[PDB]
Amino acid sequence: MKIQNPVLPGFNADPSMIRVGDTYYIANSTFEWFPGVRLHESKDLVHWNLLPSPLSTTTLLDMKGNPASGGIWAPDLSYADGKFWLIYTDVKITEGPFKDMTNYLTTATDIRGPWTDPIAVNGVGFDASLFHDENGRKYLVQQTWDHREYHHPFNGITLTEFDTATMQLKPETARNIYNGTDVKLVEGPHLYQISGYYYLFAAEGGTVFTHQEVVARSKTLDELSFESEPDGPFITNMDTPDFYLQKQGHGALTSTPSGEWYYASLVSRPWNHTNESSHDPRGWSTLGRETSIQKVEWDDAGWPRVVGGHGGQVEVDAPKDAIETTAPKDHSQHDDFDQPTLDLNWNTLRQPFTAQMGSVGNGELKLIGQQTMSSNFDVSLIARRWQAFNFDAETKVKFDPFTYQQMAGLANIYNDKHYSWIFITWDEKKGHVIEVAQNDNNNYTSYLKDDAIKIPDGTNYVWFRTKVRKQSYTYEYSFDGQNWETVPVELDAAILSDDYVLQNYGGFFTGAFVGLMAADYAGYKRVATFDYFDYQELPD
Amino acid sequence: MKIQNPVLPGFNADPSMIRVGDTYYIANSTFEWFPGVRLHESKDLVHWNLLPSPLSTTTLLDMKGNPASGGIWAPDLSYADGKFWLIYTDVKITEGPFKDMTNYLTTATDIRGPWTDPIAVNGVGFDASLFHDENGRKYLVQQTWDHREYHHPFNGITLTEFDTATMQLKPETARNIYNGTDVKLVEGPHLYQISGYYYLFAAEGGTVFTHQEVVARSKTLDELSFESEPDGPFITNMDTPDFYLQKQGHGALTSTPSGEWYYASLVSRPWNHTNESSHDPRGWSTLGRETSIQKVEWDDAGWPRVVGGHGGQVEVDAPKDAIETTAPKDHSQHDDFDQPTLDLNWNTLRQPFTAQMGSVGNGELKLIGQQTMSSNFDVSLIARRWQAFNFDAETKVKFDPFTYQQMAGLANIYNDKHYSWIFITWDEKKGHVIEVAQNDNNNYTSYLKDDAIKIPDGTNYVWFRTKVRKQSYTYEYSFDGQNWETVPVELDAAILSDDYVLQNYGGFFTGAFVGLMAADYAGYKRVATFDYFDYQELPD
Amino acid sequence: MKIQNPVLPGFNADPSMIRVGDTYYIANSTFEWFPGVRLHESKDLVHWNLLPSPLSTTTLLDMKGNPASGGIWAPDLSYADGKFWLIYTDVKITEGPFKDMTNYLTTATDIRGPWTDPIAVNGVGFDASLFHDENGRKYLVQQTWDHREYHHPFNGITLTEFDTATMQLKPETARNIYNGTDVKLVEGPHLYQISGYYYLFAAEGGTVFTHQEVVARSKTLDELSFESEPDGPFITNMDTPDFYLQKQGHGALTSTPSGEWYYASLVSRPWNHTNESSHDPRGWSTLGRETSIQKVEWDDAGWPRVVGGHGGQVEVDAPKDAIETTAPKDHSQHDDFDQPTLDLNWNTLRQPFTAQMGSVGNGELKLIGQQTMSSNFDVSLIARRWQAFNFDAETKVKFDPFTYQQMAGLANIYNDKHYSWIFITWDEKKGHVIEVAQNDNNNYTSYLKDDAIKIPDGTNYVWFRTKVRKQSYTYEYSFDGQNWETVPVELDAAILSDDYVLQNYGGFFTGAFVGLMAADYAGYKRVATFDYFDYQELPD
Repeated sequence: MKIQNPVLPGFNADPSMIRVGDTYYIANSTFEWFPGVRLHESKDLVHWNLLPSPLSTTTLLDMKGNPASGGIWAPDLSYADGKFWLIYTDVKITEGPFKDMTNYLTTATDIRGPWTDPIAVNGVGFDASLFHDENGRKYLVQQTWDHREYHHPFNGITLTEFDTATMQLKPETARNIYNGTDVKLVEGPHLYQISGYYYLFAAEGGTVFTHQEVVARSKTLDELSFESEPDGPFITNMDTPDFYLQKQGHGALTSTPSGEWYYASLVSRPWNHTNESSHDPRGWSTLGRETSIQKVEWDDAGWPRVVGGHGGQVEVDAPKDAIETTAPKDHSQHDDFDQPTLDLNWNTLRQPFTAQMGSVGNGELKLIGQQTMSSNFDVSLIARRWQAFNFDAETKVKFDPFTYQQMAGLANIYNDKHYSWIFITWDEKKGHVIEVAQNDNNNYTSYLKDDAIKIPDGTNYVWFRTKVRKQSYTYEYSFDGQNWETVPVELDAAILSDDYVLQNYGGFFTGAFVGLMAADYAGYKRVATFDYFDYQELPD
Repeated sequence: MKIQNPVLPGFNADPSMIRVGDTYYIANSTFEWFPGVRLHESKDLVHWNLLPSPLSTTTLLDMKGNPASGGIWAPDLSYADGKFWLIYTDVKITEGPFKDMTNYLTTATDIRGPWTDPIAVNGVGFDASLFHDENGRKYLVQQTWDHREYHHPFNGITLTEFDTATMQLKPETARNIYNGTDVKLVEGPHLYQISGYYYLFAAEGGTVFTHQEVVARSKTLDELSFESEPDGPFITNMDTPDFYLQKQGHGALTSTPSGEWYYASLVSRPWNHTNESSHDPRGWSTLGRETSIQKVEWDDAGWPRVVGGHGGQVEVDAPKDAIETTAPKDHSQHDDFDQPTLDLNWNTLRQPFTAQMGSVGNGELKLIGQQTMSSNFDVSLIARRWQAFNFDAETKVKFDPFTYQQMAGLANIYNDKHYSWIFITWDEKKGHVIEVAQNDNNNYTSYLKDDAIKIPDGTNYVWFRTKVRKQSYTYEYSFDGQNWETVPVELDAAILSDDYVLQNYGGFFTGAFVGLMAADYAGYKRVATFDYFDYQELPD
Repeated sequence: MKIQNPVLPGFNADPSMIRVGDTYYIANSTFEWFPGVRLHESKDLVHWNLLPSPLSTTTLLDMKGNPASGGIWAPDLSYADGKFWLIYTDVKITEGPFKDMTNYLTTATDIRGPWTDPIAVNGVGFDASLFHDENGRKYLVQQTWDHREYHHPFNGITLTEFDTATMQLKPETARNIYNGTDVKLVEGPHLYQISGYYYLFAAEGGTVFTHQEVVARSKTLDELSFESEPDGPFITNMDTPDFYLQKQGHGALTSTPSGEWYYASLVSRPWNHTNESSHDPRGWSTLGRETSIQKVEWDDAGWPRVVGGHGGQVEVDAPKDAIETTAPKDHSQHDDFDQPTLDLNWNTLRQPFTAQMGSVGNGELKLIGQQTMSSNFDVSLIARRWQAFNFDAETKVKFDPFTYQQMAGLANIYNDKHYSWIFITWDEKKGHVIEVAQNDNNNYTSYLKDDAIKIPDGTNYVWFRTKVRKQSYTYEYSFDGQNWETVPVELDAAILSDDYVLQNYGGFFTGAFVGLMAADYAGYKRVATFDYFDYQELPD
């Protein structure tokens, strides 16, 4: 009976939410993480189950070499004409005057797939959304990039009509339907036909603490015909600096079977170090942009308003007609690698898990060492989101390196310039050793150096653990699985947060992950064998 | 009779030079420019002709998404066992603690191809070189990357033996043969068997003004057996700060049929702005790393020495047995696009010229607008090196944009963050206009803005010209090909120089190019038609 | 018999060297260190004694608030008309388009003083030098600052004539006598009348590794009449990157009684960390700019040349008529504070040692805690130069702090943003403790924090020691003077080097010092008592 926000914890950004009959679906952005577009299902809005990602082949999504926080930006899921339509955007540039992107369309009769070979739709801007008019016409509504430095870069909301026989746009039909408000950065447009009006929802202010969603309406789809909601915005936490939820905005409106109204929003829970002002910095989002759900009611003038005020609520009444959905009690994961395919919570960087990266099955994960976590190409790594502030993760691994260019173990990663791990490697004095390293915006630290821990001569497998405790984390190791030693360094979790990455890079749209990887930049394909992976969430 | 250095002007870096009978060949690094590996041929060392590049397919070279100054680093061309062997390196990371690279091998019975499908050899380090021992054994000798921040990053010269039946390395044979001198950054290793000794040539000091080449020798290929040449180095311009040639070092030794000896080196001719100290900065290399050739003699103790002293000479005596080679008088280019394939002097960024980029033939180049010059993906651009300090380039282009996201014209480019051009685009008030823009490390300037030049309603084609004058350059346009207007903006050529890019980016290994491109980041594939391209070199 | 360079080790920059009869004098720049202008005397050029500094009162020198590496730049000492003339410069701005300076004149009949109340001469530029023409006319010759960013900042060598009755300049006589060479940054001018010519010595290239001295001559003092020495420069180590001496240039020529010729130059001995290329960075000068002396001979065309070539020599033949001079064997210092005035080797920051800073005598130094080493105002600190690569320094101090804002101990300091120390302070949990801190360009580290060492309840005095070992240094403490504990942190000496400070600040002209200080930024004037100071130089 009670939605507890965030409902989708950890990296679950840019929710597109729809209802088909009694079933709700949310699609989230995935950026450089493969497979592309995360899908979840529910019948109550409270409990959610992970579905297979649509963009699961290189025919659907080719992101080798993509910059971090390029790839899949906000997706748009829709249902019309007896099928699912997915608009998705592959962004190739994350900084500077340009943001070159391609918007694609795929479809499916079943939410689990298979998905049709993608059609390229256009560029123009990101946050592309398929509007299905009740009269059978279809349109793309999107953000509009402007590279001209003497203008504002978000040049209104473009609406362009499809030829529905080919699903190619007719570019001559393009127009700006809405310029937004003085907060600018107008994006994330969605159109809805409600009570004889077209309602436009749009995100503004950028996806940090000044984020908001605004609402406009028009009787038509004419150029600059949309009028802004009075007493706006619809949702923001800009002016609620102490609230548990922050950065709400970009999202999607859905009805229930009974005619209630809900809004899924991206959201963050940024925390502070003990010595910081709570209001500067407002905090660090290690769990990145998650998804919340807010209830909506309509005021007497026909404008939608968030229940509990424009900041939303932590706890929200579930739909009256909610059908109870069974879901795991938390996001803990206990993987024996018993199955021939990866658990759905695992993701790879940019590319599918192929035989080149390794194999899973019969109780073992094998990763073939290729490029380091610093590469945008051919990284043999699997990882899953941080979905709690406190957790323990553990593995048991065997690796036989003969050079220092071979490394394998347990990692925490944000991107190619923000990661850490504890790993087995080789050194000239001791042979097989354990080291811990952190890459902090290419300031790279090896903690143990010459004092790397010697792996005793009888030792086959090494056990590794990371203990994440909100603001900080540690690595531990064991030669028997029972007696553990802590490596005496406390790592700052803020290094793996959106708010930290934003300081020196314009792509900061994911969240921290934990996982397993092997590297061999000697190019000799050294194999690491992992017997299990455990991720155990702890109370907050 | 007289070699005039640089013999290969403009971007012609990292020369690997061999002799087969009476013919000399030089292979140069190409980085992100496609096709990969530049080849030149001569029988006199004075005059050189361009041959087809070996790495001309995505089976041989796949660099989509590569960072600028990644891709093809120093290549190694060798002839043994009646065929050509090419070792080449695709570098995927240009900054930070790692430099993930793969070394590949292809072979050919004819220097013009075809080349065999590549074998992956290893990583370990760049500057990989195939040593063919007279006894039939074969080895890879290379630089050795060390990511450990508490060590020096260039960890000696690794030698590893091949299994010659499969041409796969036997990693257990790896050893460090040479640690270099205190100047460090030891790389560019080549081994030669001469007069009963193995001679090792290696580059040191990095490829900027502290570059040098050193020589070592051993009776064996044993671990750390190589002894440094006394009274070194072999070549450097570090300590000749006023000399016309700079940055000499990384290169290759060849004999002539009569037993003379020559050394090809990379080289630069960096210039100064008027107000700068000649010694700080030492200058700006718009023509990048070019190739020089120096004569070598052997001293009484059996050590090789450059004729004219360790700084080399501008003019060098050609081989006594030189066979005259005819070559074009300069590198001017007059292209009517009359042929169905591109002139060899044209390159693309990262990827082959496919139908997706456009077409050439019957007097026209068609470029299909795709991503901007800011992208590492799908850029419809062809360009050729700056090969003189002073030149005029000109084209005639037709383009019908309906949005400001469509741009086409005449460009000067170093990389995705360092380029300029004059182009046709569209604006809201005037329609078809001419603009000039410069991207200076993502500081992007539109020069004309609202004062972009209106293209008159009669106008089919627009003519564009760039005049490069060493330190600075301008753009001009014409609506009839006879009456020209100069855009009143003088651009700094130093923005397209290795030495400028080095200030904020660790990949700075190419050189300035001039060419033609079309962009359509609206994604509507707008086509630009170019009737010709002219590149006219002028005296220094 | 043998000058061993550097003859004046540690910070002894910008030597002005003259001879009066059989006695040589060198004056050196002192920047923010008080008293101003360092003076040394010798009769052999091999052994040197420190004399009292001229600028010993606030009437002569007022530097409170001066930026680090402002204050006293290159001085000029001359002897004519039976007295010493000192031109000195107080620089108030060290970065940006301006470098506002005032040049002053003081005189003395005795080198040890007293010195006359200073006359303000002009601004115009630094490196002002008094030229006494044989014909009785007198001139100021100087560098010429140009703030205009579209010009080169060093606008030739200005010569302006004095009215010798008032020793005020006649501005109308100003002209540029010499523009220098393409190396630019022309400064440090000195004029000499020799063999019917005016010879001009000038420094160029800036005071780092591209430093050089050039020589020009003219029959007149006419505008742009000076012609450059062929086959220059006169002195440089730019092109001797492995030589023990570096950065030679700015200096002064003197004759001996017998007609021999010597040149005193500033010089450095920059060292490398073990992992660095010897040529980039060329190294770290913890001992700053020291003084060397080179021998000069005249070629057949009447041009001066350094004996041993333009790089100079480490060891140089002393004058034939040299009179062996008694001097301390090294710069060790054993100070019991038995005297009522400070040993001459001690300096203060910016201001005289007044009763406000404390007192000395009867076996004790008392420092009254005022502002921290981070301040340009009222710092109770005395310090002496690092003058060897390896040394031990030690003190015994009593201090009774009641707040953490009170700190006193043994410091190593370069400037307000580059220092370290071990000190007594107070903390909330333990009371009197020992801490170590480093300020590294305002990245401030407290090493022990909560684990600061508790000072036992009976302890009156604490003993402190620093052991400097070229590239690195440590701190030790003792509660009895016999049993020592090392604080387990190795500090990088490069943080207190010119070459490090230059990376982020345009004033980098001094050198590392070691000394004693007390701070009380609670403003309660807490007094630290030091019983002795020992500085013991060790072999290289």
